[PDB]
Amino acid sequence: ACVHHIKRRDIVLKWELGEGAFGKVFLAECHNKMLVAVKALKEASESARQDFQREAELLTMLQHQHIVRFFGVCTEGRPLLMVFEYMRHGDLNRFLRSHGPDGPLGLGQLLAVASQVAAGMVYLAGLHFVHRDLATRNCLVGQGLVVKIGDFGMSRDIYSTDYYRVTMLPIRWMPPESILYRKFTTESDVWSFGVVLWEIFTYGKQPWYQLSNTEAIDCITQGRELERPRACPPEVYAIMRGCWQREPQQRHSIKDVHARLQALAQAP
Amino acid sequence: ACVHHIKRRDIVLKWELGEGAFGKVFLAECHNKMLVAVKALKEASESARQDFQREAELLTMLQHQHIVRFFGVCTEGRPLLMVFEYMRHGDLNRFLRSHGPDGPLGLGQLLAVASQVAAGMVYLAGLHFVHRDLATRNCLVGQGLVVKIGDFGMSRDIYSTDYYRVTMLPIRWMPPESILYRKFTTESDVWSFGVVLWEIFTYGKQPWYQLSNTEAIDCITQGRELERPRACPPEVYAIMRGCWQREPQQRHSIKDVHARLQALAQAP
Amino acid sequence: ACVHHIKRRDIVLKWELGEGAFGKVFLAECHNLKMLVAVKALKEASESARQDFQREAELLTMLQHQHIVRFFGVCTEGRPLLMVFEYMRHGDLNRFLRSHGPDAPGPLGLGQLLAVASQVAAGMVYLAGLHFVHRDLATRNCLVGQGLVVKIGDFGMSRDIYSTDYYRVRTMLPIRWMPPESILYRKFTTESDVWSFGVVLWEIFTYGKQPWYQLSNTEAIDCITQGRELERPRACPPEVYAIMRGCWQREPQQRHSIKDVHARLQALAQAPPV
Amino acid sequence: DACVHHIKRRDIVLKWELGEGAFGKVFLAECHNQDKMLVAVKALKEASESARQDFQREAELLTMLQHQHIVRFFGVCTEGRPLLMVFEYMRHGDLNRFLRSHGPGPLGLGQLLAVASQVAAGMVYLAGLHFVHRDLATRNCLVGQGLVVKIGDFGMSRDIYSTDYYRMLPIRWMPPESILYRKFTTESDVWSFGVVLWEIFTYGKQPWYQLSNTEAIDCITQGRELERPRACPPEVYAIMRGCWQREPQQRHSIKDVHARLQALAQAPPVY
Amino acid sequence: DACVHHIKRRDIVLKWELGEGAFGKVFLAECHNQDKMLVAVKALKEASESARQDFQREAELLTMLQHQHIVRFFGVCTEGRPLLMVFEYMRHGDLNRFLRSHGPGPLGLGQLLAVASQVAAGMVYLAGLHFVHRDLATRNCLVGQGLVVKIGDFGMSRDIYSTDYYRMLPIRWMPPESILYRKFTTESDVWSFGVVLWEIFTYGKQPWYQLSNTEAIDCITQGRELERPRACPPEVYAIMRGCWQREPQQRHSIKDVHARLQALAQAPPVY
Amino acid sequence: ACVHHIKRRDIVLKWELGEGAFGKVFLAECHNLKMLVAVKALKEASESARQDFQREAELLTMLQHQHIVRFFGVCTEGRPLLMVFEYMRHGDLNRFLRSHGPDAPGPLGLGQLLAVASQVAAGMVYLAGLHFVHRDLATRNCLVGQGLVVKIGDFGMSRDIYSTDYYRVRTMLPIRWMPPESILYRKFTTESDVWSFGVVLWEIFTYGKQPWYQLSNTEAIDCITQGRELERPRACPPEVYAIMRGCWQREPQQRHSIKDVHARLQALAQAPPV
Ligand SMILES: O=C(Nc1ccc(N2CCOCC2)cc1N1CCOCC1)c1cccc(Oc2ccccc2)c1
Ligand SMILES: O=C(Nc1ccc(N2CCOCC2)cc1N1CCOCC1)c1cccc(Oc2ccccc2)c1
Ligand SMILES: O=C(Nc1ccc(N2CCOCC2)cc1N1CCOCC1)c1cccc(Oc2ccccc2)c1
Ligand SMILES: O=C(Nc1ccc(N2CCOCC2)cc1N1CCOCC1)c1cccc(Oc2ccccc2)c1
Ligand SMILES: O=C(Nc1ccc(N2CCOCC2)cc1N1CCOCC1)c1cccc(Oc2ccccc2)c1
Ligand SMILES: O=C(Nc1ccc(N2CCOCC2)cc1N1CCOCC1)c1cccc(Oc2ccccc2)c1
Ligand SMILES: [Zn+2]
Ligand SMILES: [Zn+2]
Ligand SMILES: [Zn+2]
Ligand SMILES: [Zn+2]
Ligand SMILES: [Zn+2]
Ligand SMILES: [Zn+2]
Repeated sequence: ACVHHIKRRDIVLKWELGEGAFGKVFLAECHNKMLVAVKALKEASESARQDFQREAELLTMLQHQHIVRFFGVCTEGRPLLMVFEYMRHGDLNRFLRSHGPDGPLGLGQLLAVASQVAAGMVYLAGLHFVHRDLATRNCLVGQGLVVKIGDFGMSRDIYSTDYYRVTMLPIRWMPPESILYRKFTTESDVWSFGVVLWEIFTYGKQPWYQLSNTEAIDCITQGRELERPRACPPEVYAIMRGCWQREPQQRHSIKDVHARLQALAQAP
Repeated sequence: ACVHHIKRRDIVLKWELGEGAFGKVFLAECHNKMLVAVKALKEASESARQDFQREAELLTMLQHQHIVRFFGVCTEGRPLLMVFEYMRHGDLNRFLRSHGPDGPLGLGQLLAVASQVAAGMVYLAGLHFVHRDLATRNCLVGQGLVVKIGDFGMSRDIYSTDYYRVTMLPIRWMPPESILYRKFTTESDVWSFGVVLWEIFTYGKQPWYQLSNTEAIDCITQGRELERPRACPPEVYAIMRGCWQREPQQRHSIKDVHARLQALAQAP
Repeated sequence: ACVHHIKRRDIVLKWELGEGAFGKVFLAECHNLKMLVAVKALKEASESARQDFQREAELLTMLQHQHIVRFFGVCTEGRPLLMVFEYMRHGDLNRFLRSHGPDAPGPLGLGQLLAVASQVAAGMVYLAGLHFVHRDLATRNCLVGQGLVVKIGDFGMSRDIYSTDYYRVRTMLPIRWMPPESILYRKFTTESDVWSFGVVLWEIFTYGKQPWYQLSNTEAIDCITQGRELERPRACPPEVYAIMRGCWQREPQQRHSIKDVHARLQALAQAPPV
Repeated sequence: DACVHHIKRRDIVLKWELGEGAFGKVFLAECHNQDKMLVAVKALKEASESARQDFQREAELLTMLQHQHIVRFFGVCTEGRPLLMVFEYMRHGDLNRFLRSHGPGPLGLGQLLAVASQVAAGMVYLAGLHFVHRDLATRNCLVGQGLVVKIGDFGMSRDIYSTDYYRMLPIRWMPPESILYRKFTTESDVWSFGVVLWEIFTYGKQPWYQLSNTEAIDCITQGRELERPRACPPEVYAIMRGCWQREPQQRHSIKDVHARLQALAQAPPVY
Repeated sequence: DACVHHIKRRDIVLKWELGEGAFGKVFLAECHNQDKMLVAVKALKEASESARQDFQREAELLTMLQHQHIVRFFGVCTEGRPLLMVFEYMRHGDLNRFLRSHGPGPLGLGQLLAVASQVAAGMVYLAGLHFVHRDLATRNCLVGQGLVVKIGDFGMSRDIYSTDYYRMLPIRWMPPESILYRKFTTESDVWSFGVVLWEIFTYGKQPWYQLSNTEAIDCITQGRELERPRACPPEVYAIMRGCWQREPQQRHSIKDVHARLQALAQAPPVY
Repeated sequence: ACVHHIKRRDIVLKWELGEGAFGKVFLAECHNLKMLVAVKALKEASESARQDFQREAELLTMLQHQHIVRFFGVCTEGRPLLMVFEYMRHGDLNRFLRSHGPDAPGPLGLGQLLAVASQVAAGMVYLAGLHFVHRDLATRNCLVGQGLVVKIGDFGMSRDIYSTDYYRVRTMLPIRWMPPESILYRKFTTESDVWSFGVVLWEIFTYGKQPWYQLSNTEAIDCITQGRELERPRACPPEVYAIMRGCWQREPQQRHSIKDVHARLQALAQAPPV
């Protein structure tokens, strides 16, 4: 079997970690004994099943120190199962909110986070693979402050106001061309990584929380940047400015963002 | 047969009136002897055939003095045929360009045009039917300066620069919410009718012709209106301002636009 | 041929009268059968929905009454599916009671309020006689025409338009109009519909207020299941209120028959006023 | 479908029927492949297509569940008729029939708490998984050797324990919001666990036994709680009353309830 | 498919074969339902599924065409084998075989212009419809009573008039852009009409008859025009040279060409 | 089993090497068979495309040569379809000739230019011997690895990436690389490919310029069909140019055999320089 198939029998559900409109996710033990995360899709129309096959067909091939690991799939009945490594501390947005002045985190730790996500994004960009909804909700955090990108899931249900109706679009993380022209690239993803870099250094506020979805857009579009955070070096806020270039071409490569971050994270 | 079926044999092609990527349109004579327009779709995948059935199923029911008349359809082989009344003077955008200082038209005639399109739009709005691409290219002109709305056709091919890639969207005719939020209503159609009213009173210039598709958007969005035309009364340019309200709710009803226009067109 | 089929081409839409997740409804012209009608058009149209739609035409093509909205035919020849009905110019009785109440002419007479209730009761006697059970009787679901002719305007898309009248479970149930056995047990009978009629009679005499409008759906239930009966409206004579009570007995067996309800409302209708 | 665990029919020997219903029979049987051992076999002879899909659905789910206090499921066979589901055999049967047997020798407070704790444990697992049981009662629990108690999820209880429903919903096990608004949550289950607790400490009485199905509903909704059993310490009645808050939100977690019950079980109070 | 016009096989009587090919035979036949009249019947016995769809395609198209100077098409039958297409019978056959017959009694200048005009008229209709013929020659035109000439669109010319192709493209009827860039437009047709004109005024010579298929191509592309026929007035040679501009865009419309030819036909020049 | 199948799970993508309407191409890791490869992935994948893709695997699974890019297997187990090949680190010979020409190290030696031409000719002898006809020989369609190993890197998505090298008809044909009979008649043979090779030899000796780069596609045709032969490059000794002429004879029969072309290029390769 070309894609990796895990047998249902080799899985034991332990508890629920998260819920959506299509999916649930559980902690479970896998035999052949280790813990894992299981995306159970119970809303299983053939359109949705095929989508789920296509998704597994892709993830089977991806592999990076900062892409949440995919162990495999079982379309042997219902619900449809996708199996990943368990990330013990969850999604980064809830993690930042935990571990912030509501002690906080060492500026080296905030830099290691940023760094570790940038790595993951360096992998996707060399693949010319566009993510289209990067955010701290869509990254995961494991033992030993390991961070990785936990692709999508059902974040649109969970973190509801972050998106907006039309489709549900993460407008607070999107550059203007993605908004206006609807173009999604590598360059729009960098932009979103600038917004991520903000999230990390605000210990996980919603971008423009003060503002609502329809006025949020008039801000992003009218070219107003986001404020430098208290916890934020101007060096770092330079990196953000370098992500936010109005013009996609004049924005930095995620490769260079990744180098500056990894340089700072060692030697702040 | 519930939809009106015309027999191929009862049609004789005379010449080609227009061309696209999906369709052609011909002048032909219909027996049971009169002239007509025939949309011949030769690109006939089942997805496209079904779409074409759905379209005929709808038009069979619509009927208005300012909606180009639909005589019927034949899916009896290939190419798929839709039959309409022949409009002798074509699309209004080419018509305005003909009959303008490149004599021109009596301000009563420019008002009769505007008026006659507004009627057509009054019919669609009471049906809560949203057109989504109104323009002078998408209206037609017959003997005795009769104007009607000639729904779509293949205008995206013919009048190419009027749209923009993503889908092809008539950005120069769209309000900001249609642009930004992607919402299309009755209220966005009125807005587009304001732009139409402009086209008529510029004898058919492209909105923001000076400007290109990506800067055109920064204009519409930043709330800059279009200049009052030379040939244009301020009364009329009041009607346009009343279509262009940033806020869809504060825009006029097409019913009221239609009354003011019909009032002026009698008594300028 | 068995069910009557209208041709699409014999239809000209004029405009929209009403809107729903499942259906829209237009005023149209109908050629042959020129005369006006209302067309229910369903652009939903799976096959489960396409079947239900044929099933309903198969039923409605056999019903006929002075006070059941008249059904002319159906066309399943493509999309959207079409069901053609008589046009009732003044629409749904709820919006009509609200239009024409203390909120000239002025508010309906008592005699007109009675004439309205008699005509609904009339429609409902026909259904009970077929041992047919409506399950959602309400003024929103009766229609009103020229010179105050009133008829039962069946389903449509009531759960979308008058959304706060229903409560969730994923069934949406007209809790405010339902007796205890229909809430608790989900037993819907002719006797549950008589209950609902009582609630309609209240709507009528309050120019179309939501029953227990001051209560949420959950405390609305509490009040109903506990026994609490709605207040006599300011407009409601005590003969009429007795009717409502008649319909609101807790034991289904003990409730009045729509046939009796209907003769008393007709009697009162004809009787001179105070 | 090597994925769910398949048992071969040939590796079963039916010994005798334990129980009977409208959709199932259950038999004690011997399973080859531990060369031999006893199991209980759910056999469905109804067996439409609609009913065979639900049976392969239920088994696909049960395959993944595992807990000291959820009836162990060994596997399934849909190679022909009847459809088989194989579970561990629990020697003493349903906890209701066990409680009537072992009550006025009667069971020690320590034992009744073990029983309550063991059920509660099973309910912690289901709540963990945000999985609603909807029909938790002593009759839907089974009892093994060494007073092991587990939850016995599917079967034909509505046929056997007929009067405990009304037409069919276990109204005596149900809170006002389940009865009135048809709402089932981990909160409505806790309510039912409250009643289960009552059942244990009454050695298996039907709640409101003295009232009919209609007037039962009336007391539930009107606010009226069940009476403190003779056998029930006031600490344990606190636990019952915690589960019986009218406001779902104000009702204890199963996780606390289980933690108290497990503590008391190992270190009971005087009474 | 009441839509295209169907002829019943029973209402046909085959009289004799006129012609023969790899995909067709054509017969003269009598059509009942004008109780009786002659027609030509294209009969295809090849008749794959691929080839039956193209035949119902071609007929669906021909049904809609109508012109004084396009071979009239009466209808079709795909009720079995062979597949039938029915056309008006044109008594004198292809205009090439007619031109060789009627040349050195020879035809009047007035008549040759009528011929050129009548073909041109047919080509105006196709250009009107933005419809490219791709293989316009005297052999693909037919001639009726009273020197009526029309275009005889489909058939088996490549089989009969074999040498006029190369392996198969009518390179002697084709402009440099058709040969070199495989481009067919109403412009490349006009080019071919130019050659057709040559053919008329040479009483049916093959263009470059004296050259082989390879070296023909070489003269076409190198720029070299065909010679003014003896029978061809300089006004008419102007028309030929107009159609032979190397630049498609600089080549006359068929509509002008037709207008001149029709004028000259009614009012010829001296020669 | 017949054709070799690689498992998807035995693939880790590392990054993208190239892109097209039909295909992308990644550098990957391949486990078992750890070693590097190039994976052709087609996300197009109708069935006409899915079949062509199986047909090509069925052919490529039988070819094997020192100078035909090595084919490891294919997986049709889902989307996207996968074809696994040896990784050639320095990519397509055209981009490589342009990299490493007058536009240190410095521009390739004559000996290296000859070593490159010999290796292509070598690959092309194998195809002619199978009487297989490439139809699009060009430096864009040969691949270059570690220490100047060169191989024929078949199709891919050449018509998208090197789009101006082709001309329309809706077929896209490498007009600049085609002899008269292939332009005019569309006759593609071993003899047409030898022609193309001559054009490759010119590309090689011009560090990868487009033939007739100063002419449009239509006047490029004129010049070819008229007889006009490309200029001797500044880098090209007259022995080598004689080779090109050898390949550019107008009569296919009169042209040299790739086998001869290949022995002369190998001879020159070994010969000491001036
Ligand atoms: O390991 C995963 N996720 C996880 C692990 C642990 C936890 N809790 C541990 C205890 O304290 C609270 C957090 C929560 C999550 N989730 C649930 C899914 O929503 C993203 C947060 C995981 C692994 C692979 C895929 C996966 O699916 C996703 C990924 C991102 C966003 C949504 C779903 C989740
Ligand atoms: O009557 C129709 N259209 C027409 C009539 C006449 C003419 N010419 C007459 C001679 O001087 C030039 C103009 C041109 C058109 N067209 C072609 C299609 O593009 C819209 C202009 C007609 C009728 C029904 C449907 C229809 O399809 C449309 C409608 C709008 C836009 C595009 C196609 C066209
Ligand atoms: O004729 C019908 N109905 C009508 C007539 C008129 C009007 N407006 C008149 C102007 O002031 C506002 C109301 C509204 C309706 N509707 C809309 C759909 O909601 C039922 C009321 C009609 C006739 C037969 C069937 C039918 O479908 C229904 C009926 C009731 C409820 C839902 C659908 C509607
Ligand atoms: O082992 C099982 N159950 C059992 C064991 C033993 C006995 N007897 C022991 C000796 O004195 C007489 C009773 C009775 C049962 N039943 C039969 C079905 O009614 C549930 C009690 C068993 C194991 C797994 C699943 C299963 O299916 C159920 C579970 C609950 C309710 C109904 C069926 C039964
Ligand atoms: O009536 C038709 N054609 C005809 C009439 C008569 C004659 N003879 C008349 C007496 O001296 C001998 C020749 C020959 C033809 N053919 C046969 C097929 O080769 C095209 C000339 C005719 C009518 C309609 C369609 C049709 O099919 C074609 C048309 C052009 C070329 C080939 C077939 C033929
Ligand atoms: O290994 C292969 N190819 C490669 C290796 C490396 C590189 N880059 C290295 C860094 O500097 C830029 C070039 C590029 C390619 N490509 C991309 C696809 O276009 C063929 C060149 C390869 C191996 C086998 C088959 C294959 O598919 C082809 C080959 C040629 C043309 C099209 C597809 C590619
Ligand atoms: Zn499986
Ligand atoms: Zn037809
Ligand atoms: Zn119909
Ligand atoms: Zn089996
Ligand atoms: Zn026939
Ligand atoms: Zn595979």
